[PDB]
Amino acid sequence: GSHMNLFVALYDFVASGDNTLSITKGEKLRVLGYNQNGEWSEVRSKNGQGWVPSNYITPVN
Repeated sequence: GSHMNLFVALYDFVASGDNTLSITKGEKLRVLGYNQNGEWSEVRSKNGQGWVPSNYITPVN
């Protein structure tokens, strides 16, 4: 991606395809970028790369 911000998962999200990424509350993330309306975020966690809903994550200060 482009930006260095740390993000963290606010809620558990379970994937439903091989392009979505399961995340658990409190998990550290990097945001690579966004989908066409910003409502999905492409992220990396320790467990891999894939898409998660944007409202399930938040930047950390």
